[PDB]
Amino acid sequence: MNMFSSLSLVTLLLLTMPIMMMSFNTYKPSNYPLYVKTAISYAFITSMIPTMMFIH
Amino acid sequence: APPLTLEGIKDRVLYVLKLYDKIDPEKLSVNSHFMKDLGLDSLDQVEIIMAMEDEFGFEIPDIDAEKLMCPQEIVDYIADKKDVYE
Amino acid sequence: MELPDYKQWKIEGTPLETVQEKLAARGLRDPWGRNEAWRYMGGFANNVSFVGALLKGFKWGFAAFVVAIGAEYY
Amino acid sequence: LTHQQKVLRLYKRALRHLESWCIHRDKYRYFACLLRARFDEHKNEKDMVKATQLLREAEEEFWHGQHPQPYIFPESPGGTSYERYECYKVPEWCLDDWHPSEKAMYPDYFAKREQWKKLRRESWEREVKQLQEETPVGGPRTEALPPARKQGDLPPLWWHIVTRPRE
Amino acid sequence: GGGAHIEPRYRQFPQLTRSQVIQAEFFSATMWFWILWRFWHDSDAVLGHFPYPDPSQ
Amino acid sequence: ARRYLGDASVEPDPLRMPTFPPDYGFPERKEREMVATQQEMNDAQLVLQQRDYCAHYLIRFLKCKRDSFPNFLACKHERHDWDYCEHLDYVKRMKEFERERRLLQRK
Amino acid sequence: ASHITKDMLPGPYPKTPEERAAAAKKYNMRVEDYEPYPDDGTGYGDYPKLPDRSQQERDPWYDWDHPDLRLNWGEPMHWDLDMYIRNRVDTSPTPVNWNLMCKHLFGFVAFMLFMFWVGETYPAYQPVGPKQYPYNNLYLE
Amino acid sequence: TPEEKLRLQQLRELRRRWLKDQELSPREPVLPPQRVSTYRHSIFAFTHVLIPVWIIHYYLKYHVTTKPYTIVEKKPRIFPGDTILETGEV
Amino acid sequence: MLKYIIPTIMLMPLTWLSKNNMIWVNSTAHSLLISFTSLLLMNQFGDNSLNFSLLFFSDSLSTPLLILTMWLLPLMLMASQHHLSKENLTRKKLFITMLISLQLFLIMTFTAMELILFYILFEATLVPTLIIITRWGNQTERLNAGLYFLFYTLAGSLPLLVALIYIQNTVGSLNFLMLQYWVQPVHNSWSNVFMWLACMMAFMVKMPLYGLHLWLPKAHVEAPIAGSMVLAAVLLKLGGYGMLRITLILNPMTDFMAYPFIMLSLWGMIMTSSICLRQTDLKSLIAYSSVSHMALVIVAILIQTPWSYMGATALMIAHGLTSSMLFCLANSNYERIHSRTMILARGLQTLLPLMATWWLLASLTNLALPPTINLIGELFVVMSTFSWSNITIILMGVNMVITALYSLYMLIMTQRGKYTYHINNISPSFTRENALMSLHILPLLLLTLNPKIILGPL
Amino acid sequence: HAFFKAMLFMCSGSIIHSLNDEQDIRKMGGLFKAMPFTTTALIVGSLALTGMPFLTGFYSKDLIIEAANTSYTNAWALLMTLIATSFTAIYSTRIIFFALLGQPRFPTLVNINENNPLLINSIKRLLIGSLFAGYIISNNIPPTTIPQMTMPYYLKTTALIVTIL
Amino acid sequence: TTLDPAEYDISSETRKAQAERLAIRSRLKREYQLQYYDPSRRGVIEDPALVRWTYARSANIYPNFRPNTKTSLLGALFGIGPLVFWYYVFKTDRDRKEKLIQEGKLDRTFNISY
Repeated sequence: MNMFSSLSLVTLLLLTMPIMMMSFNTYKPSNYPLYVKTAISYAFITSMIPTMMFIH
Repeated sequence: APPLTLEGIKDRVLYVLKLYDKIDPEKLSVNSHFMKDLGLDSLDQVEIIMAMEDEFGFEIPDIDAEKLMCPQEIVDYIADKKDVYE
Repeated sequence: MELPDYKQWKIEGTPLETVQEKLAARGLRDPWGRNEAWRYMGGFANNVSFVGALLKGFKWGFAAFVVAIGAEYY
Repeated sequence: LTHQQKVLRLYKRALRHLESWCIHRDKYRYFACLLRARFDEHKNEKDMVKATQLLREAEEEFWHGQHPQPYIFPESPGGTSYERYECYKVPEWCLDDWHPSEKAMYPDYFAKREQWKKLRRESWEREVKQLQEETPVGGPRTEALPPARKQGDLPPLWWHIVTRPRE
Repeated sequence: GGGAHIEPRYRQFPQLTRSQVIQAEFFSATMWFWILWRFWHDSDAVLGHFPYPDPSQ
Repeated sequence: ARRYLGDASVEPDPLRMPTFPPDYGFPERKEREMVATQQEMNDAQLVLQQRDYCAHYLIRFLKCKRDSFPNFLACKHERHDWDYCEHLDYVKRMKEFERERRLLQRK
Repeated sequence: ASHITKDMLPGPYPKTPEERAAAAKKYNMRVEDYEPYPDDGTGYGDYPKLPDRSQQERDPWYDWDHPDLRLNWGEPMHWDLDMYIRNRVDTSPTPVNWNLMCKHLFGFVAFMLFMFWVGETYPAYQPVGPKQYPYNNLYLE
Repeated sequence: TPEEKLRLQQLRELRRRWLKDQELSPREPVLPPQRVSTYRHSIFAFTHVLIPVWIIHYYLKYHVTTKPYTIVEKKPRIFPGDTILETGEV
Repeated sequence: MLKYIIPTIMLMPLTWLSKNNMIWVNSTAHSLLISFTSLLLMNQFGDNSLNFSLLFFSDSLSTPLLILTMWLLPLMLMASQHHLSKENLTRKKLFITMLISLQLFLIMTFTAMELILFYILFEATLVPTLIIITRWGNQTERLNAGLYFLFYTLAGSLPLLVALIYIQNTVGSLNFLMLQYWVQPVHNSWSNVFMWLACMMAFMVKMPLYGLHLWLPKAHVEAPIAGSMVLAAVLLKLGGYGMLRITLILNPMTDFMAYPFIMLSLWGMIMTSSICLRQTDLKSLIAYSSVSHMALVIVAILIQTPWSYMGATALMIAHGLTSSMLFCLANSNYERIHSRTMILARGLQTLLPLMATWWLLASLTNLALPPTINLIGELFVVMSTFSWSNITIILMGVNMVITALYSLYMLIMTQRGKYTYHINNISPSFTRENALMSLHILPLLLLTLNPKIILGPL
Repeated sequence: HAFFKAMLFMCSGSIIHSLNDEQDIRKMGGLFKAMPFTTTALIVGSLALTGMPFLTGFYSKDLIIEAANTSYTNAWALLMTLIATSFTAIYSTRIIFFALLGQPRFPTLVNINENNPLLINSIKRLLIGSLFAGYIISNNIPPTTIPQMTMPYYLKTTALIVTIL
Repeated sequence: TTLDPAEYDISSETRKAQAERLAIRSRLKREYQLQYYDPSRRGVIEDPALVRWTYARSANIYPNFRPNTKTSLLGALFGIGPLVFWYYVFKTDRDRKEKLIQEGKLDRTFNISY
């Protein structure tokens, strides 16, 4: 029950990370849309977990 | 992404000579000068590129009329407009 | 490379080009008709149909619709 | 704008605004000589008001029914994606200040840069010498002699001779 | 350019890659199987109606 | 709302009712009313426009939505029976203009 | 720094042929429809003799304009007439001054007379008269 | 037109002549220069999400007992299936 | 101030005392070191009040406003060096010393402990500004503009002396603002109109109404080397704040005649920003932005009762940092094209990519994008004058409309191309050109985290 | 609705690049000029935009026009909402009859290409998510209101025939 | 609707000797292109059509100006004009608003702000 919003703020905090790493903290071999496409790709599945917690 | 060469522009201009039924495949290749068999004043100056008005047809401004008499002079500056051969 | 070699189209079908036959009482006549009939002929009379196009032929229209029903059913 | 080419600039658009109206391809093409038949009425006659009534009544039935949002040939004065290639836009000769270790790349392009400038830096003893002579006082459009009688260099050199390519 | 795996044409109808049509025909079958619960079983209005309630006296 | 008497507590949001507020109620056949338990209707977190008739059948209906958690239908026939609770309620209400057109005529 | 013909003077009848052009070639020989007579509305300090205003207007037409540039991008030599409102001008449309747009909203202005009524589904208009009785007629029994 | 017969044939000897110079890749003239130098899915994925959830939980459990209002959770919304009747289906 | 004035006077026998071209690096080095000491003893607590030392300081307790006054001498020397370095060192030593001599009197101003110490320091300026206007400008209309800068400021400020000396021998003595506990009220009379009016009108001449703004696009249009006193003249305009010190007390009950100052400065607000969209001089474009949303404070001071002093203080240093940088954006990009005509500078945004962000994050503070120091300022003024009368949301709302179309018109004139000319304009915005363009937004968005430092008493 | 046009812009975005630019409803041709996949995706969402026989937003569209059935409205509102539903049908076949029906007419060098799996991964996820959207969402949701569930003779089902005409 | 805009008219032969107005602009363009092309310029051209556009708009309106008309005395219908009207509104509020605030009440119990 304490993890209801504890996993939801993961969604609102993770998207800031491809702006923080855009300020040149040893960036990836470049391909930079792949870094963001995979950044959303794990943010979706975290957000769906408290949606199931609500419908119960 | 698709490039282009200069051997295609020599054929399409030459083909629509043959596509017109007014002109036989017996006129010259690059320079028949369009007066060899002109007529009328109208419809032999703008209609001669009205087939390429549909095909190439990038709005072909008012200067393009009297330069187009020399049928090689058509082929000259199409390469200048659409960023073409080297 | 040089695929539109001339004497290729040479109007034989393309019922759009029977409109040039319609002006025989008017007369123009010859130049020119092979421009709009560039790709009117060929295998381009496929030309997808009526509600069967949005049905896609009603191809799998009832395919597993009756194949699933049904068993047990006691 | 001469009376010879006064109909012609109207003749190009008379069929051009027509093809935006059709739905088939032959619908335009069956109407081709049919639209030409009214244009072929007055063939050869005078240049006065005897024949200006071809044009003085061409305001009606051309401007009346003129192109309800026609086709625009997208690379044109109007129309979408016409002047769109502008994030690049080819800023030619922006290569003045580098503070090199940035002039390391392209060693051959910078080699070829100093070669072409001799035509640019030295043509004023020849091109500007005849330019006071060939232009008498204040005459019309300022193209030079089209070979400049020995070697056209250019006069339009080099901003029209090495201008921006599109991509 | 680099790879000409789909060639340009002169209106000769360049075809498909002979695998795109399989995925194309697969997603007309999944929707006309999905007309199952449209008819079997779902009616126009499963509510019941009134038989004209005039005799209220 | 069938009674127009006073309210003891000053609690708004018309739970201060006679017992339960209908849409109109009752009115003739039956002239009565009634519903579920108001101490349970407030114990159940349920909004207004849900304290009408067929609520007690619905309070047992939607309980099986969680009592059968990973389900697709708790009871689809009871949904047709709660609608049959609703349609019999509503056609009971539809006999207004069957009467009001005629009962306003002369006699 | 140019001081001779820096700008206008208190005109616009100070021998107008001397103005355009000493410099400021608005007119060729003071008959060009842009001779510096156009002080329209004297007594206003705005636009003196002024190689300037009420000249033909409404657009740089923002098209081909192909001597080289001739309109707004490419900067011809002396053609500034009045500006800062010609950043994105237009031209005449296919109709003119048939304001059907106020007539388009006039359809609901007639349907504001349909705002006076209600939209009850049951029953219809019911041509009975005073037998509709939308709320109540008699008592409980 | 007789005038531009001499013109525009030398323009291709100037424009395309420069455009002959313009296409320029001899011996790959990007140096760059100096210097040097699927399955995992192991260190790329674990660094992204798993570390902040350790962080953001720590400012949450140590926070409900400090601030006099935590998360403000609602009630359970329970039907009469605990200690009451049903009672019909009459 | 114990000794902030005492180190900053010691800056002055350091410049001439130095060597050759070291005179730029020696002055800017030590001038940054005061910014620790300026912060150091100040920002203390805090509940009624901090009388500081003596008859020389009330520490600028509830209105800080003074840390911003001390950035600028190490902000203008890095800005002024663009076109100054052709004159003699004997005059280059002068232009640094009078600039410090302008900061000396501003430091004892804003604190000032009194009302008669204020005036003699309120007028102790305008001599070192006028030297920067007349000498060191460009071509003419310096000299009349040197006289329009006087004779508005000085014609108004002399009836202060008639009224401030009148108070000093009427009710005790004005020498302290904390001997202002005994205050008799000021009723409706025919002499008490003029006591209110003469004491007020000398502040209107600096922070302008719609009338008598006629000197403001004169000194800012024709202006020194690279905005060098123009950065100072924007602080000096908001350094006429002392209406906050006076009118809170000292005739507190005259709102009866506020109305010709309200309507003149509330309708003028909606017009004097509208009258700028057809400007052709770029430095005169900004010069009317400084008229408009400075004059919003004049309807925020005369309307009393805070939730306005929350915002009227935050607006004094809202465009203290914004309108400074906009002048610095225009003091740059004039070194390369030698005209201030806004038509001519086109073909840009390709040639200088790194300063595109410096245009936008300037002009995104007038749109003001609520988590900044700007829409925490306006939205307290909006929610204040709503409670005066409801109808004032209309004019102030259309104020928000036109300045949106106004700020972008300065941005979007650089997003064009093909440049047509300009074998010059090569310099790719060097290390100095971005450094003095920074330190503006770097404190501007920083203080939005905890802006409790920027608040009145309140 | 959010699954409709982000599909459909991206569906037609493969077409504009395919002719490299026209974005005109003129000069297009028919459907299958080596365009198997996206024309199949066009006839789903443009059939959803007809008014939902059994498709995605049938549980959003039909339940609202039959929530305006019994109402105290303007009585010119239902004479403006339900008439607009009929106009939504000719939206569908218009892009069919110009881009997906006719004879191939456009200037030559047919440079079409469709086989980039970045696009094929894009559409195949959303089209599957399109169909089974409302049948999961509306099937698993708390009801908050009392439905209508009454629709008598000659007044009930013509909203489909509004779309059929 | 703003405007007609007169895109076709007549000629031939109303004043046929009107030509060589292009000779003005060809003279300017021959002056400009010879000015614009040079190997060492490094800077803009003056082009005083801009100089006469600013200086005849910024200054040279008040040395021009005489108040001989009443269309420059029209400004009392525009300057002091609406400023009269805004005073008329704002003293009807804050007086009608004032009497209701004192005589009788209008606001509720939870009005601490204000």
